[PDB]
Amino acid sequence: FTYRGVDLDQLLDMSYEQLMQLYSARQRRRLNRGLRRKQHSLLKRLRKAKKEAPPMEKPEVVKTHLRDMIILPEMVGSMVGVYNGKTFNQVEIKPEMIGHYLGEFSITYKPVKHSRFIPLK
Amino acid sequence: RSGKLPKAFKIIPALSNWEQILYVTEPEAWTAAAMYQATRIFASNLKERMAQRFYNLVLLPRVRDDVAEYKRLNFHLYMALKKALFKPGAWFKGILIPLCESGTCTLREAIIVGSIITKCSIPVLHSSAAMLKIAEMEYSGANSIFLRLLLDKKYALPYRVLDALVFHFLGFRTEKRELPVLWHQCLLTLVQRYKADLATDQKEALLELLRLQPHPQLSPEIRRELQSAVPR
Amino acid sequence: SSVMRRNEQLTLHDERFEKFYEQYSNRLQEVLNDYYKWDCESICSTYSNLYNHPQLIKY
Amino acid sequence: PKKNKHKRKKVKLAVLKYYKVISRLRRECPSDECGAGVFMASHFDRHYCGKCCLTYC
RNA sequence: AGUGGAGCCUGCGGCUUAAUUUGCACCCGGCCCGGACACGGACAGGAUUGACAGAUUGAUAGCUCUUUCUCGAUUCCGUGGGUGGUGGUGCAUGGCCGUUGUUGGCUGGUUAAUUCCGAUGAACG
Ligand SMILES: [Zn+2]
Repeated sequence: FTYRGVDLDQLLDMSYEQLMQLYSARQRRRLNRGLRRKQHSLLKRLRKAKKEAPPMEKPEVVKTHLRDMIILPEMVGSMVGVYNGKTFNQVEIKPEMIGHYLGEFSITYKPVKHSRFIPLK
Repeated sequence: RSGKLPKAFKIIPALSNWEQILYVTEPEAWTAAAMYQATRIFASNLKERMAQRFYNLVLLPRVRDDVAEYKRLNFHLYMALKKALFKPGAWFKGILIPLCESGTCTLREAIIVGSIITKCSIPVLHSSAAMLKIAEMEYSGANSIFLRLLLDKKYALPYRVLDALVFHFLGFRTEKRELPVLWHQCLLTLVQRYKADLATDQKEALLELLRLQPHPQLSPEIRRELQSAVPR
Repeated sequence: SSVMRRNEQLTLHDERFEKFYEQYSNRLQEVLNDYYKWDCESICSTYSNLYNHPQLIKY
Repeated sequence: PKKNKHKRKKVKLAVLKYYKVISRLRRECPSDECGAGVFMASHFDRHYCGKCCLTYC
């Protein structure tokens, strides 16, 4: 795997201020406006859930409503169940999921899935 | 609106200089849920006298101008005022009786806090003291609701209290003012509940009280309650 | 008070009214530190009416 | 989804745990408003005073 | 000149949907509180009030799930086809507005500025 020519290890080493130079324009604008208290809270929660995970299989489920959360490179490998309005959907955090919001991975609507008269006399 | 309250606000019961603390907190400017939580902590872990002072200073003007503005009572202030009724003596001496000698109490205020009286079983002794005190002071259109509902409490009435009540009604002997239907309702409730504790002289005294101040609708009920009463 | 009184019948209680009518820090520092398919009609289609017929007596 | 009201646990003989036979089986809170009978809740990691919110650990 | 043809957008129907509100109203989850009267139960052997900490929770919280500390009658459980009251609503009903002329009369900071905020009367028809 590589993202904009940059591998995951130095992505985790990559700083917050010039992480915006590989992200997109909406992405860069959002990171310039700064993450609020809920996003930092869920960052701490994900880091804690990754903390006491046993080192052989994936950590436990973290459930949230934060659909406007962006996937950051530190989240890669977390088990996040995001709300769609009715239920929670659990998703892997893959390395190539970096540029997309969390709310894209829990669709809030179901797809739409939708005898002639003949006279005898 | 909601959420956990800060721990710096739950220490005012343990803080001596509460007056400046509540003064710097802009006394005209809380909401109703803040009053609910504040009255909860000032009637739960607090003593009698400074809670009565809190009732005198803050709670009574708040409920008064709230019912003056919206002609009703908000949910949270109603819950706060009931949580003030959780401490009977402080709430009687800090809200009820100051509203009684306020003199400007309307029918809505009286009926709302009298319904609040009705929904809670108050102690008999201190309520009887309140009976005597509301009997001593003058009659307006608000304290009559309190008399009617507190006689509808149907407690064991002390006899000094009953002497004060009959002394008040003898005080209403020769007045020519048109008494309301609710006055006769109060008299009907008294002669319905405590007809057994009235001596014969009290019976006849209420009889000429009925004679001089009659009612085309409710006076025969008081007549038959007095005439079919079994004394002690 | 009044002038016409009980005169009879068992005064139980004594009416204590004198208290009513005549009535009218390291903790702070540490908490300061702590501060900071089927439905009901179509199902009738699967019912049969020809199995448990009683014996018919002819005339 | 109805929210049931909390019910206080009616414990049998709540008085009969702070004394022997003489002495105080539980601690006494050293504050000014609380003392001479205000016994001290001993939880498995801490102690609490139920009146003025004293906290020891 | 067009529209009706085509693409897109939008309005009524219809179809999907938890909701696709209706002639933020809608949906999915979490709080708060919800009579007295009568009768029968529990209740100082203690009714009941407040509470730290941890957790559940999308989140925290004595408003919940544990662990005992305190407050003590300030009580709380059940059944009624019995009323009902912080109810909504009409009528008679007492007070009170507006409705169908004439002549007089500076502690403070602030700005270009008698700048800004801040304290602060009379008669005649
Ligand atoms: Zn103590």
